[PDB]
Amino acid sequence: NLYFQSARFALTVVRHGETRFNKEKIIQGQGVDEPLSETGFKQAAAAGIFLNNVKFTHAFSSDLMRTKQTMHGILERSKFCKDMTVKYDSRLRERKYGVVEGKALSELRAMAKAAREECPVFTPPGGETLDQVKMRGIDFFEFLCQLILKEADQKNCLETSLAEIFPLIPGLAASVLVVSHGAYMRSLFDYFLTDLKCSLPATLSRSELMSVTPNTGMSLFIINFEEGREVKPTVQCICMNLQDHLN
Repeated sequence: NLYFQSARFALTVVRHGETRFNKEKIIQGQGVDEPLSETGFKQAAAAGIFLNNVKFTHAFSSDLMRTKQTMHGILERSKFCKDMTVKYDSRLRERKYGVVEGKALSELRAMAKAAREECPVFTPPGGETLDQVKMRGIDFFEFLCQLILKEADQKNCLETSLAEIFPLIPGLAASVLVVSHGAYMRSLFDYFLTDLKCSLPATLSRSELMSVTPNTGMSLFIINFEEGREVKPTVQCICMNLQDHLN
């Protein structure tokens, strides 16, 4: 195992913009790869303007259209990151809903009720469990942490640009932008809170974190590693589900 010096990096996580199915409350996991609606494109543009002076260092997106288009909407309006290479990662994809993909939410709830279970725990045929989704979050996050530590090893500005628009000892090694999906995000955020014991702002309830993700809702975390080998990070949640770009 590799020895690293102390390190800190920022992680901004943004849900994709609205699609036709989001508007109509139709389940959308890994079914139809539906693009943004015109409202979704507007939200992505607004988010891009909100973030235009942020100096991101890395960009990752789910390999679904709705997230790819949102990432595009954001980067095309960036002062510094227009030309940034986006990495597309299937680990960031939405929870699978199997045979209820493309059905009304009410059909999933009825199926749950019939199974003597409750949503979101209930998993339909062909769908993923909450723990399976979280495991994809853990996998991606560990991947990201190793990536950043190794890059820092192989080699104010980032923090100041974040502090401009977000409620904020080693200078930030990186500022990562991730565009993903509501259920996946909720499970990742649950990993950060329940498992990594992340700190929460005074304005953020535990209930917010576990249910609730608006289209283009933004969350910022600072990830902190002490020096050493195989170090468990600590996490500070700066904001969650920010929608200041939408009013």
